[PDB]
Amino acid sequence: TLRAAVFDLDGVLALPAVFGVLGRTEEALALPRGLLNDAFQKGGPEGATTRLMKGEITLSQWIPLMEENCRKCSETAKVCLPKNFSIKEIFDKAISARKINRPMLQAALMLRKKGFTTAILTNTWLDDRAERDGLAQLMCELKMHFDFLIESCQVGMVKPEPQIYKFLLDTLKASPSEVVFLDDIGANLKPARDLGMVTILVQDTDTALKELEKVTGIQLLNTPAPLPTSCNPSDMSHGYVTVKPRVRLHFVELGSGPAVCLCHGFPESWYSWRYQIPALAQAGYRVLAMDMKGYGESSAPPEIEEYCMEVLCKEMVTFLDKLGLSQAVFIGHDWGGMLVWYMALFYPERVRAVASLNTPFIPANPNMSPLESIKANPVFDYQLYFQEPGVAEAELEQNLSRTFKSLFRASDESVLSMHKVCEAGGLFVNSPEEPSLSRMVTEEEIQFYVQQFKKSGFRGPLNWYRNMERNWKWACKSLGRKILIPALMVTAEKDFVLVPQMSQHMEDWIPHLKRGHIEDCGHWTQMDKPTEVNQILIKWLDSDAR
Amino acid sequence: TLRAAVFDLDGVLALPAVFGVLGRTEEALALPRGLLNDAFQKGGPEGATTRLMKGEITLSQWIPLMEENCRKCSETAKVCLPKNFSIKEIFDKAISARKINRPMLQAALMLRKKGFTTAILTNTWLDDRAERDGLAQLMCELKMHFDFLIESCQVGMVKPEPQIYKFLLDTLKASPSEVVFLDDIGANLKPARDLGMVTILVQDTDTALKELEKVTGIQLLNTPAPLPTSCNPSDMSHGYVTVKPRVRLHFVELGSGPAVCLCHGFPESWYSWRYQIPALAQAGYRVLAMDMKGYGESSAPPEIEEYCMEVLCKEMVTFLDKLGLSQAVFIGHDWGGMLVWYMALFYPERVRAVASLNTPFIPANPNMSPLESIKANPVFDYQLYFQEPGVAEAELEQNLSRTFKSLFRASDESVLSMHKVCEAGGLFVNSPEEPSLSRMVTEEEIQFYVQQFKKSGFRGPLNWYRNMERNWKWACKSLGRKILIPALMVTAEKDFVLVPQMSQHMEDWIPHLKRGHIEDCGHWTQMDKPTEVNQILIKWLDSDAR
Ligand SMILES: Cc1ccc(CNCCc2ccccc2F)s1
Ligand SMILES: Cc1ccc(CNCCc2ccccc2F)s1
Ligand SMILES: [Mg+2]
Ligand SMILES: [Mg+2]
Repeated sequence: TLRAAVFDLDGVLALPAVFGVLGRTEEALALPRGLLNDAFQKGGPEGATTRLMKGEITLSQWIPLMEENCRKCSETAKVCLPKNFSIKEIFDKAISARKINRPMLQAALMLRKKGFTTAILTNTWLDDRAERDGLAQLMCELKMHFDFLIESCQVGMVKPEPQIYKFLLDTLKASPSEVVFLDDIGANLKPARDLGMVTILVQDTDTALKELEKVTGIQLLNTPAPLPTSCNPSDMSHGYVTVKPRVRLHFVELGSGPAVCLCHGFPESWYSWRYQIPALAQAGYRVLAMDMKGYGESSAPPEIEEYCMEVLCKEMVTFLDKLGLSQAVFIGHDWGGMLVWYMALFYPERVRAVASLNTPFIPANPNMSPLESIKANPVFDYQLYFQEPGVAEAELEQNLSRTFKSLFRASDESVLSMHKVCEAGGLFVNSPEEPSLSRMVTEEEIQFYVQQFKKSGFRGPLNWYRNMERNWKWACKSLGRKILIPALMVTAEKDFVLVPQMSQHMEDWIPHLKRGHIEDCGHWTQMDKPTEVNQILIKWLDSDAR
Repeated sequence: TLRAAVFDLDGVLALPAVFGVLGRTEEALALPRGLLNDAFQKGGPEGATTRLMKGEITLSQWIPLMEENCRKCSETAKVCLPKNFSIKEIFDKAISARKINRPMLQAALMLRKKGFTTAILTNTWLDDRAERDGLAQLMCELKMHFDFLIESCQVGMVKPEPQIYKFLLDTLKASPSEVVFLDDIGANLKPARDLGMVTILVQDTDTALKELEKVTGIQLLNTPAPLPTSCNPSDMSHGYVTVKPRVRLHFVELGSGPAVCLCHGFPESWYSWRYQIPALAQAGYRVLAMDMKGYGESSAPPEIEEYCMEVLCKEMVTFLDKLGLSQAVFIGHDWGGMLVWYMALFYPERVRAVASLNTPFIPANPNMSPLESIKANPVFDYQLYFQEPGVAEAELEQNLSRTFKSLFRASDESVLSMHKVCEAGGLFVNSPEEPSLSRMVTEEEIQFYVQQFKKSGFRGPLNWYRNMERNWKWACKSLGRKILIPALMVTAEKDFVLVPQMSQHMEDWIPHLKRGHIEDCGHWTQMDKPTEVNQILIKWLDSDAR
């Protein structure tokens, strides 16, 4: 019967609360108990503070009024205020101290997932202090997870005035008995209770979730660790750059700070990075997630040599040039992995740092043809199957759903050995018509990939595999070099195609190479173990790229 | 007969040269004259330095070889090297010292403009030092202005080997007698002379330009001050963000650093900022140049209230949210001006700094209807003409060329008084069918605007003017506030619609307001006086926004 949940910000979705800094300051400075909270509330409905919350005056205009109020409250209680006593100081500090109460955010998230309409209703202020960006950042992180954010200072009303709750109900398109409202201030709860909303007085977070759990009938506490935030494609900024007459590259862009270019693998998409994109933005980076040449909304010219590494790389450089980026951090996976290593070797001036998931760097052997090298590894047999224009295209395009459902599987789920693929006659010859859905992917996510691959199919993606000789020759040019810019190699324990041991010699070529390793992780690193990927990439970025 | 010009980088397009740091170091440290230049050249065709220039080894790999060479050269001349003597030190310093020789760049630019194919041919290195971004930045700024950049370390050949000149000719698709080649090193000139190219030994820049001027027959020296770099639309990164179901915003994006959002006026385009975009990027900013709601590739819903300021502003905020930007600097002109002031007043947490060209901030008068206010100013008569849906649309759409040719004119060029526009019956009733081209705009530039306005015409742009009452009511909500974030107001001396004196009271609302003023500058600020605009905006950004 409950269908909507409404959260306050201070004391509920962010801790510690700013009222708490009034009280602790008093204590810390041994002033009359309550003195600062009296100054804060001075005048009530017609006092400075209400005008703030209603958006009549800015924070900075308020600061000297609160001064005046403290001066008067201390006069009447016959006490002095300390040398250098500063309300700007006290508030700057309070506001940077408050962080997101992670378990309250997680509960809000869970209820939204099961169908609730969620809202933040907060008494707040127009923030124009030199340090405002601090709060701008917090609000940004919170608001994306809610259906509505209602700000006292934007709508010109405040809790506990009754009109804001009517405005609230009217925003939810919900009747008061379909709504739970959590607040840490009981006076603000009263008018929600009068209209007959379920209310929760939030003292400690866990009790409130226990009450919230009871009353909604959904598990909220002790719930397993959730996934990272994923991307909704149609919420993204989509950018497009023509790097040369017949080729434009598409990317999705989120965040500010050092530019970080994500390069997906075969046969994938920018969306392969859907778990990393919000996390790395949040972590203070400008993420550009590409569709690599051949995929999605990027161009897919037909000719094979359009997909040799030399041409691919020159193109990524041109992409930086037209975006006006002198460098970026390049992070790749699978084929996008091989490319970033090559970007490091031929264009180190353009690469802030380089990282690869799964794909090791392995110099070309000048004494052995690349085709020999490939025949030397039973697990690469699929690549010889990929060579004949048309053959693999026909298999892979035949049933896109089945294709992505068969490839994107976790290590304990596979339906396709890479074994004697040529002999068998195809990559799917002995796998089902209608495979089950992997635990890694929802049905909607498979369908996005399917839709992307309707644009150009598999000729462009397959062409990446069809320049063995050209790439070998070009790579041979780099045999005298070492990679000496910052570099990270993440091995995936259960990738049976790019096995971790294939990376074992890499320190000969990259002496200060850094490492991560992910256990129980198959070939589709980013969606198999998103949390562990995010942690390893941010830690490395913050240490080596920042 | 000469059709191509080819420039070296070190000693020609960038000064001072890095060979000069070899010699001056020697002097500064009182070592044997030439000693460092001998170590540098040690081994010749098969020495460390050639392998660098050929791209066999990276800069960082070379550094300790050059060490070894200096050690050996000093041994043979029976002298010691100083305590802390450092080749990394010496080179880091050389490389940051070299800047673009502005007059050589300008000459290259001029020859490209008159039709030459231009190239940089340089002996250079794969740069992997911690400080490489320095050179990446220089190369970026230079290469955009040339048809080809040919790097010894990418093609695996070096001056003076004869094969690089053949590669050069083959890149230009030009015969040697159609080519002038400038170099500061005579040995490198020799093989160009053998093939019969015109060659210029560059010692001091001015003599070389004098020779270059003579031989090409084009003025290059003492030429008037050129325009800033403009944008080629199809070279830009184009981004798109859906801020709500029926509305997506288009912008062009260039550069990295603090995000700077440019908001054009009526009836304009992102392209109104074409002179500011490369300049501010170069100046170290992330420029986002919008098409504002109603224009170009942004959406243009029909309903008037879609263009009230409150809705426009909420939308710009949503644009930040979906891009993951907690703040941006907002810089507006004309209507984009009014908007940024309102962004400052209702969303100061999202605005790093605010600047307006021409548009003053003028609080709403709560005691006077906005229509009264408009009738009170003869020069705003055109705005009453704008009120009736359909009327102004029909005039403005009738002949787009004539429309933009009639509006975009410099102060000494006008063909349209704003005078009694309603009485006259239209904005163009007494101006020509086919106006001349303004000195401010080429024919191609008028045509871009024309093409943009074919998408949605003038209903959306005109609607901005059709919310006088709604904007007044909303603005009245902000009457108690002041703007206390950093703020710049640029007045245009000869803007006869937004006259400078209209800005005279602004310090009452914005006490720390900063100012610029541009003389002899009409309403179309950005294209009338691009250089002076760029200088005022960067100086203000570097001081107040950085
Ligand atoms: C540079 C590189 C060489 C080889 C690489 C691995 N490609 C595997 C793609 C793939 C293909 C088919 C099934 C699963 C699957 F994962 S990357
Ligand atoms: C907030 C604002 C109110 C008025 C403004 C001026 N608009 C002028 C546009 C324009 C229109 C017609 C001709 C020239 C011309 F420049 S901005
Ligand atoms: Mg509270
Ligand atoms: Mg030189």
